[PDB]
Amino acid sequence: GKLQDVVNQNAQALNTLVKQLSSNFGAISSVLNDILSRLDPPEAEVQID
Amino acid sequence: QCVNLTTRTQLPPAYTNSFTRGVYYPDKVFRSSVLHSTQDLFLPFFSNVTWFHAIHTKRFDNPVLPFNDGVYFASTEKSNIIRGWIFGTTLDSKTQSLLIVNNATNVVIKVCEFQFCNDPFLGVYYHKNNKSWMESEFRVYSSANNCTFEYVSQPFLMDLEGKQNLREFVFKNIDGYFKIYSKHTPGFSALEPLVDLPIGINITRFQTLLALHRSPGDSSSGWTAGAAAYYVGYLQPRTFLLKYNENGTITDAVDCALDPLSETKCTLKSFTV
Amino acid sequence: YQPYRVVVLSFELLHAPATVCGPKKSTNLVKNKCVNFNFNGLTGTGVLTESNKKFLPFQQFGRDIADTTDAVRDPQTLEILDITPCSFGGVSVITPGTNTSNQVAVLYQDVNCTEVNVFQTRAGCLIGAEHVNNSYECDIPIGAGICASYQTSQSIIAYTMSLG
Amino acid sequence: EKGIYQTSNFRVQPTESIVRFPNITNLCPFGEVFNATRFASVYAWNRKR
Ligand SMILES: *[C@@H]1O[C@H](CO)[C@@H](O)[C@H](O)[C@H]1NC(C)=O
Ligand SMILES: *[C@@H]1O[C@H](CO)[C@@H](O)[C@H](O)[C@H]1NC(C)=O
Ligand SMILES: *[C@@H]1O[C@H](CO)[C@@H](O)[C@H](O)[C@H]1NC(C)=O
Ligand SMILES: *[C@@H]1O[C@H](CO)[C@@H](O)[C@H](O)[C@H]1NC(C)=O
Ligand SMILES: *[C@@H]1O[C@H](CO)[C@@H](O)[C@H](O)[C@H]1NC(C)=O
Ligand SMILES: *[C@@H]1O[C@H](CO)[C@@H](O)[C@H](O)[C@H]1NC(C)=O
Ligand SMILES: *[C@@H]1O[C@H](CO)[C@@H](O)[C@H](O)[C@H]1NC(C)=O
Repeated sequence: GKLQDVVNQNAQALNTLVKQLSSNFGAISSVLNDILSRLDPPEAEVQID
Repeated sequence: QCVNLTTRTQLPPAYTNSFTRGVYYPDKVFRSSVLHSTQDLFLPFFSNVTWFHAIHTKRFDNPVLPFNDGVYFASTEKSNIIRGWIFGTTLDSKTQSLLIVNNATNVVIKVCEFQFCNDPFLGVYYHKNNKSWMESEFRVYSSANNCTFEYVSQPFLMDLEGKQNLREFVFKNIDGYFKIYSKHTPGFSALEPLVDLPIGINITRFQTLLALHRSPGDSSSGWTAGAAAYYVGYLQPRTFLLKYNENGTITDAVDCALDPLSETKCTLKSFTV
Repeated sequence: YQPYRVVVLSFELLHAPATVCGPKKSTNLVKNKCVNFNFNGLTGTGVLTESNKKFLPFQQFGRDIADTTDAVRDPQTLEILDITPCSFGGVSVITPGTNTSNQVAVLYQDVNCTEVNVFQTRAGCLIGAEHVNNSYECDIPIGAGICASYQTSQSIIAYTMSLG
Repeated sequence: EKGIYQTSNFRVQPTESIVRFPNITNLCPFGEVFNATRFASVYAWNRKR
């Protein structure tokens, strides 16, 4: 179990980082490509940041 | 024209436990040997669904049950008594309403204004000269001015005979889409989607249609109920934890808010604790 | 006074879902190349390969544990196509000291570099570094028991590590 | 100095953009609004949806 925890804690922290890419973070869309295709570039910079 | 049915005997409907039944596929995503937690309008496990018995006592029931957020439907039918359902808000030719009729030829779908009668029913007449059943009574509505959506499937034939199979259905009304989740089995059962029906109407109440057997009186009393039994369930917004196999089919499900044992299963993303 | 056949048409946008868009057609199918795949409801960049998956007839999308699209059906033909991401990796320059020589070896990490002497390793592949059968002591690590050095009119060689 | 140093990042550009869509069958009967055997008059004009 000592060696099982090192593999488990490294893999679960990696899957958390992938799961953060699907978060909106207060924006309209979590995916980046739908922000550009639906919002105008002069005011898209607020939604990107 | 519309006709009322007399000689009805009142009886309280029974309630039957649902032993981990009524789950479906929530999306189109194929998943191989993973455990996915979904949040959708699902039937709760061990819920008290409503059992309606249609046996000849002369019991024949088809009331206007409400459609809150999604209705689970089941039928242990061996003689094709259950045909279709009414869907609409008020059913008085003032609101835009849906109709599903699976009669003897096609699965015909109309979605337009119908003056629904007090007792919507599908009556079939029996000819004793050649021992055959032919549908002759269609008293669902009165008239329709204009109709938006109309669907007619491929023609077929039915036996239409009362014999001396579990048809399972789940209906949902999300973002103007009508979705039917169904499978045919002779427990656990995952329902595959069959028909996507993008109409865009609002439905508040529903009412099923039964094919009563007619042969000993006038049009309001000369009939028999036959053998029929269908269950009605109600979906609730609760989360699950599905178990996809190596070939994509759901083989098990866990209700998160049922017992504290499964609260540990949902927070650990595993079926064994 | 000659009669004409006049047909008028009108378009609207109600709260009902749409019916006709173009239907805007499509293009041909390209496999085994890094392309920008487009479909009914997904966009992305990846390479399409033939798969042997067991998709359900009602299932079109395919996701892994990390919710990344792995296999989607092409909508016309009943066929399964895998999506692996287009190959990427860091660029590492393996060099000796500048007072010794200016020759360099480029290590393209985590890529089969037939797409970009060439010697394929488990850490990628080496460009400009030759492979020798004999084993020497490691001075410049690369990975997976492979180390580069500057020995023998002189060139960068790659070998297996001598443990002692 | 002697050693291995990471300088840049390698990625492959996409060669071409491929767009897919399902088949164009199950079409509405649009061939009857232009190739009908007879057109009605202006006082009894056909109302087709
Ligand atoms: C059936 O009964 C209802 C009960 O109010 C009545 O309104 C209706 O006129 C009756 N007759 C029909 C539907 O032919
Ligand atoms: C079944 O219903 C459709 C439409 O309501 C109708 O055209 C057809 O004639 C019906 N079948 C029979 C046997 O009456
Ligand atoms: C593969 O899919 C079939 C459905 O056709 C299913 O019966 C079978 O159990 C699946 N294989 C495994 C190992 O579950
Ligand atoms: C798509 O439709 C055309 C008819 O225009 C047909 O010839 C073709 O076989 C169809 N493609 C598939 C994959 O069924
Ligand atoms: C790289 O591609 C070649 C195809 O020429 C193949 O034979 C080889 O196995 C590939 N290497 C790896 C590590 O997949
Ligand atoms: C290394 O040995 C292999 C045989 O094992 C041979 O094919 C190859 O040419 C040798 N390489 C050099 C650089 O001598
Ligand atoms: C009408 O029919 C003719 C011959 O059948 C055909 O060539 C033409 O494309 C059709 N449509 C129109 C809009 O003329």
